Amino acid sequence: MRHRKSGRQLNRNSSHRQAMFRNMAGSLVRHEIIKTTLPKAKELRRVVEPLITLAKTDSVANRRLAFARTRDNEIVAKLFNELGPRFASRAGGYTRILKCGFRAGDNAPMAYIELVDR
Amino acid sequence: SNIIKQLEQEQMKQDVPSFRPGDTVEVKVWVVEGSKKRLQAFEGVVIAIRNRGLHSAFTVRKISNGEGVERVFQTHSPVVDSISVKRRGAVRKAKLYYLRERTGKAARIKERLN
Amino acid sequence: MIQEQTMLNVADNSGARRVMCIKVLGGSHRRYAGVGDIIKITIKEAIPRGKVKKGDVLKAVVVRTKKGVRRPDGSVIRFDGNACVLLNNNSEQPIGTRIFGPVTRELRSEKFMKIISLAPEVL
Amino acid sequence: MIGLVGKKVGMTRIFTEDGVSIPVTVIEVEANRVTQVKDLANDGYRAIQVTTGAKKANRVTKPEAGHFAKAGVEAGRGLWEFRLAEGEEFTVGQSISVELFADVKKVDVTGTSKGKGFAGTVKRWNFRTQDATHGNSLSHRVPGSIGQNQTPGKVFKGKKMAGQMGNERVTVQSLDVVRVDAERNLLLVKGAVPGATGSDLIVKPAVKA
Amino acid sequence: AVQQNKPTRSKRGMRRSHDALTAVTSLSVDKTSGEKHLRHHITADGYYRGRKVIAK
Amino acid sequence: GKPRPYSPRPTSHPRPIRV
RNA sequence: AGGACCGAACCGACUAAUGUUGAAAAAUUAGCGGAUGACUUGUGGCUGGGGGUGAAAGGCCAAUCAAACCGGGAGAUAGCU
RNA sequence: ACACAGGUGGUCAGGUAGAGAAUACCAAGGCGCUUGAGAGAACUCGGGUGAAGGAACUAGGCAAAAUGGUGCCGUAACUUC
RNA sequence: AAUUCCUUGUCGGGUAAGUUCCGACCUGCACGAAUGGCGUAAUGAUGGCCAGGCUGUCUCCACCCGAGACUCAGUGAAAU
RNA sequence: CGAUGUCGGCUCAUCACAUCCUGGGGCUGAAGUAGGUCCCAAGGGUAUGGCUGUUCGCCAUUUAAAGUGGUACGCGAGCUGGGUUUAGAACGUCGUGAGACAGUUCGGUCCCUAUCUGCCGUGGGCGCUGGAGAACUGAGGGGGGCUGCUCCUAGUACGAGAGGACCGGAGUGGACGCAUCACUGGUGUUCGGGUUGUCAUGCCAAUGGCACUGCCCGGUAGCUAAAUGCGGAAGAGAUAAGUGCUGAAAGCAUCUAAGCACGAAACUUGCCCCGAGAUGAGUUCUCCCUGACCCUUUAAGGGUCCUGAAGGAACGUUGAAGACGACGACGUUGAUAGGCCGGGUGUGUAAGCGCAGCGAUGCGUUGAGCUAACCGGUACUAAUGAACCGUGAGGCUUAACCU
Ligand SMILES: *[C@H]1O[C@H](CO)[C@H](O)[C@H](O)[C@H]1NC(C)=O
Ligand SMILES: [Mg+2]
Ligand SMILES: [Mg+2]
Ligand SMILES: [Mg+2]
Ligand SMILES: [Mg+2]
Ligand SMILES: [Mg+2]
Ligand SMILES: [Mg+2]
Ligand SMILES: [Mg+2]
Ligand SMILES: [Mg+2]
Ligand SMILES: [Mg+2]
Ligand SMILES: [Mg+2]
Ligand SMILES: [Mg+2]
Ligand SMILES: [Mg+2]
Ligand SMILES: [Mg+2]
Ligand SMILES: [Mg+2]
Ligand SMILES: [Mg+2]
Ligand SMILES: [Mg+2]
Ligand SMILES: [Mg+2]
Ligand SMILES: [Mg+2]
Ligand SMILES: [Mg+2]
Ligand SMILES: [Mg+2]
Ligand SMILES: [Mg+2]
Ligand SMILES: [Mg+2]
Ligand SMILES: [Mg+2]
Ligand SMILES: [Mg+2]
Ligand SMILES: [Mg+2]
Ligand SMILES: [Mg+2]
Ligand SMILES: [Mg+2]
Ligand SMILES: [Mg+2]
Ligand SMILES: [Mg+2]
Ligand SMILES: [Mg+2]
Ligand SMILES: [Mg+2]
Ligand SMILES: [Mg+2]
Ligand SMILES: [Mg+2]
Ligand SMILES: [Mg+2]
Ligand SMILES: [Mg+2]
Ligand SMILES: [Mg+2]
Ligand SMILES: [Mg+2]
Ligand SMILES: [Mg+2]
Ligand SMILES: [Mg+2]
Ligand SMILES: [Mg+2]
Ligand SMILES: [Mg+2]
Ligand SMILES: [Mg+2]
Ligand SMILES: [Mg+2]
Ligand SMILES: [Mg+2]
Ligand SMILES: [Mg+2]
Ligand SMILES: [Mg+2]
Ligand SMILES: [Mg+2]
Ligand SMILES: [Mg+2]
Ligand SMILES: [Mg+2]
Ligand SMILES: [Mg+2]
Ligand SMILES: [Mg+2]
Ligand SMILES: [Mg+2]
Ligand SMILES: [Mg+2]
Ligand SMILES: [Mg+2]
Ligand SMILES: [Mg+2]
Ligand SMILES: [Mg+2]
Ligand SMILES: [Mg+2]
Ligand SMILES: [Mg+2]
Ligand SMILES: [Mg+2]
Ligand SMILES: [Mg+2]
Ligand SMILES: [Mg+2]
Ligand SMILES: [Mg+2]
Ligand SMILES: [Mg+2]
Ligand SMILES: [Mg+2]
Ligand SMILES: [Mg+2]
Ligand SMILES: [Mg+2]
Ligand SMILES: [Mg+2]
Repeated sequence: MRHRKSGRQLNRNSSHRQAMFRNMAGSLVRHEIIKTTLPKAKELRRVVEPLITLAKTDSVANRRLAFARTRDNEIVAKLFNELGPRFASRAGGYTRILKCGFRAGDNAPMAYIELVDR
Repeated sequence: SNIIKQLEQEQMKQDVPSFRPGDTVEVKVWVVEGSKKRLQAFEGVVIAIRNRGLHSAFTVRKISNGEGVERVFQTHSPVVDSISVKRRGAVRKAKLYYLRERTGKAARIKERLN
Repeated sequence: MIQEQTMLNVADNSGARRVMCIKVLGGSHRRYAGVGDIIKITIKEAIPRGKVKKGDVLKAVVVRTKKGVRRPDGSVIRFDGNACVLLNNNSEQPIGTRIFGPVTRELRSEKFMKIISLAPEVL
Repeated sequence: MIGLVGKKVGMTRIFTEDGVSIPVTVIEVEANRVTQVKDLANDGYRAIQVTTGAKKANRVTKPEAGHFAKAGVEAGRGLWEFRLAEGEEFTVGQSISVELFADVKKVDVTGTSKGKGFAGTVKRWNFRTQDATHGNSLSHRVPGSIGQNQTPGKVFKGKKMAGQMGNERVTVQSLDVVRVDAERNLLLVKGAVPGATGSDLIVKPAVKA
Repeated sequence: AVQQNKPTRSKRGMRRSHDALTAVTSLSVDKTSGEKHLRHHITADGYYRGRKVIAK
Repeated sequence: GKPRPYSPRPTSHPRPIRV
């Protein structure tokens, strides 16, 4: 049973998941569109959007929080310089998921996850 | 939700004083022997507080005649007549369960000054 | 919440210091004894000159438990160590003349009125 | 007599003046509209069909709409039936309210129990686990023996085994009615009733009382 | 545990009576490009609901 | 046809002894 | 000083679980014993089948041991299936 | 027999902590172990935590839990001292 | 008694309760002096028994984290 | 004998009744209480420990009771491996000896991925006669059925006293079952914090990685028991043993032959769940389709054009639903999920800056900062216009009504 539980396990341990979503969050912020598995894209929405939300208010504290997460000053800077003002008047929903068929190697359902004003 | 909130807001005391974990409170509870209804005082250290609206609770620990005694009071219960902070304690934890494994000078808290 | 093999302290001046529950009385397959419930005990530790000897088999009423007692409003009363009062095999009346530590409002029967009167505090 | 269809809002407590905490299930019993009356001549038994709540017009199928339309009542989230006693009598459209339980002391609450999915014999049938240690090979929570030898050379029907547990109709009988609030359309019954929060409950007067 | 008797080609067939694949009910046709695509998926050239979302 | 049989290999369980 | 003590490498193999159409024809994992000695290990040498070698278990002598393996007597013989 | 969790002698020996070639984290250097993707049932495996009780388990405390360092103090019967 | 059949011998100790254990007794079925007798400090992955501590061993299981199991794609066995 | 695994335990049972308890009776050397014995009764219930491999037995302490048997002395393709039952070793004993003993002693291995039957669950197909959405009836099946103690009746009946009821009523437990999470708690590697070693982010400060979640302390939702609600029934029908009424055969007598009455946890109901594949495929309510034409082996025939309804499926967002199917919710005329906003909850006073201190650190800003699965909101994101399946008034016979 998993009644009312959130967060996909993704056949990983907690440390791996956290590391993978830290990398994939950086990748999305860096490239503004990425191709990953549909379930990873749906989970990614719960890691990147709070970082964008956090990056609406530019303080030292919030930059250190957004560094604590991500751990990349090429991602932090872009969150607080480019994306922060961009989605300033947008109340959530910074990311769009577009289903794009099935991966050749393992028939994994794939999706593009892009920032909305790309 | 709003229905349960509208049921859990009308049974709620409006005169529950501010007390923190580590404080020494005196809880006066009603004791019923058939006809007679008197107030029994239970005084000790607040070791846990459950903030959950009408379901709010707090755990008071005292050393009563050698044997340690912990009473978990239901904050909004009509059996709890009066709560009164006798001493304000300076701790850094929400839950003082560690006080269970201490006796004497070791089981003392520093009095919080403003 | 006492069962067979549970070691209880003594809340009286009978001379017994440590007793072990060897049965929960009053039902087939009865698991646990709470405050008020009568248990069968063997005396594991006792003072040299007392009213009872080590290895004596007799009854006891459980008056404090760690698991504690719940009151009608949801409140619970938990103690630090399980303690009982020694009773006779035949009469089920206390051996001792002084009860030590507090007791609860569950002993307010016609059976344990001596264990209420001699109690300093009744929680 | 007849019952009402309600919704499990959740569980609360009622503190009484005499310092007792009554655990209560809050049942939202809004107007039950009678959508059909069964008689002895036509249908072949005495009963009313009740609807309650509201539903999306686009979700209401044309064979459901017409049924409500004949009754002259707004569509509800479903239809339930209640058998009648010899003395009882209701009409089409007649909105029945929770005031029906005004003098009723105990009720039976029937609901759809929470779904535990595929449950082992330990959880489902309270089977005892075998030794965790003392040499136990891969047989800690397994059922053990499921029969006898060549006689009878089969497993008996009704053998307690692993399978679907919960998500079935359950009736809890003889629950005290603590409060009946007709203004807020609330029924407060003492104790727990079957189902998740927001689940449909059928509430009837005590059959044992 | 293992079979005492060789199961028949008949029994084999009967077990495989549920193995048949289900063909996609129908393909959606984009409003702009005109390409057939899986419903709720982007087209092969990169259109979704008449919008050019990804370049090639 | 049939392949040449294997020499003895480790056995998981002792044959039950009936006596 | 020590067939001394604790403990890695190294040598071993007491317990348990796993594995048992194995990852493995003897292992893995967690613990375990010895660890300057009657120690351990590389290279090469010697001992041959009623023979070897054996701090002795009928142990070991190429995944084989109350008489190795290979070829031969040989299509032994089989009142048995 | 395998691109097999096994076996295989010698040499080299960085940093921080450490008694250490133990151990943890790193350097140089080398790798992610040649099916993946989901899901988050029973049950199995390998782990973590647990109210009250504490060997009542069981053939047996099997397994687990526990103890664990350094300095000072202190240390029984018995003894071949 | 690593030996005792009768036998759970008998009595005592330990336990609420002890076919095991320990100590006596002697009635040694069927000990006994280098196929050594009786002791014995130290030593033991040795056998038996009792404590303290400790605990999911158990009362009686609950939840959680991972690897399988389940579903999809690829490859593709076996005993019988 | 080209193998049917053997004791005991564990797990899970199922039947019999020669009944251990509870229920109903007759007789009693049955005053009462409590027994004895026989009859009826199988609904439910029917100890934990010490010792031993034990079954058993003895013992301790419970219980209303700790029933007796069958089921390959039920159950090792379910577990165990203590006993027994290989190879090692020793003692007593026998034997010159190899060895041996249903004498003892220490050590000594338990495979199988389930095809079929069966069983527990869960789908797909077709059927049920035009198609479809609901609500049902209930043939039939299953579950459940235990009982203590106290008080009142009553210190009454009964008895010389001692003692001490029936019947009836009330309360409160044990065990077992179902549900639930409001409370009390457990868990809570997705929340917050403390802290050891080390590495990194240039360094300080601040953070992150790794060390079992590094070690810990707390803890949200969910799940959950030790938590707290509820259950066993009453009543009815027909009875068992048994008790009778009236009543002859048989002028009497006689419960029986005719006729009539009472009588138990057994039986049939009553309570709960499944249930029309109940092919004997039932009922009720509602909804939908009211085109043309051609050939022929003129049939419940085939085919073309037009048409494509109700409803469904599919796809998508999903769910206290779930292995997968299934089931429920929602798809812009939209709160289905995520985000977002507000709140709550948890943790416990962030960072930065200032101040005090030589410094560790303390204090202020500040109950601060952060805060999962929660509550209330909110179309910001994703749930798309379509397409797809399903048709076009539904056979014959005979009745009764209608024209
Ligand atoms: C397997 O069987 C052989 C005889 O063929 C031996 O008895 C061996 O000891 C067995 N092994 C196990 C583990 O039982
Ligand atoms: Mg959710
Ligand atoms: Mg996987
Ligand atoms: Mg880690
Ligand atoms: Mg569920
Ligand atoms: Mg058990
Ligand atoms: Mg095994
Ligand atoms: Mg296991
Ligand atoms: Mg048969
Ligand atoms: Mg055969
Ligand atoms: Mg198939
Ligand atoms: Mg051939
Ligand atoms: Mg040495
Ligand atoms: Mg060796
Ligand atoms: Mg090892
Ligand atoms: Mg040594
Ligand atoms: Mg050593
Ligand atoms: Mg030999
Ligand atoms: Mg060899
Ligand atoms: Mg020979
Ligand atoms: Mg010849
Ligand atoms: Mg020949
Ligand atoms: Mg490889
Ligand atoms: Mg080596
Ligand atoms: Mg190392
Ligand atoms: Mg899992
Ligand atoms: Mg596990
Ligand atoms: Mg642990
Ligand atoms: Mg515990
Ligand atoms: Mg504890
Ligand atoms: Mg203890
Ligand atoms: Mg024992
Ligand atoms: Mg036992
Ligand atoms: Mg051990
Ligand atoms: Mg350990
Ligand atoms: Mg003997
Ligand atoms: Mg013992
Ligand atoms: Mg004795
Ligand atoms: Mg002796
Ligand atoms: Mg001798
Ligand atoms: Mg001599
Ligand atoms: Mg000798
Ligand atoms: Mg496959
Ligand atoms: Mg055969
Ligand atoms: Mg009989
Ligand atoms: Mg029967
Ligand atoms: Mg019955
Ligand atoms: Mg016994
Ligand atoms: Mg038997
Ligand atoms: Mg048998
Ligand atoms: Mg067996
Ligand atoms: Mg079998
Ligand atoms: Mg054995
Ligand atoms: Mg031998
Ligand atoms: Mg087996
Ligand atoms: Mg039944
Ligand atoms: Mg809650
Ligand atoms: Mg808690
Ligand atoms: Mg925790
Ligand atoms: Mg943390
Ligand atoms: Mg620093
Ligand atoms: Mg690193
Ligand atoms: Mg590393
Ligand atoms: Mg009746
Ligand atoms: Mg007559
Ligand atoms: Mg939303
Ligand atoms: Mg707070
Ligand atoms: Mg911090």
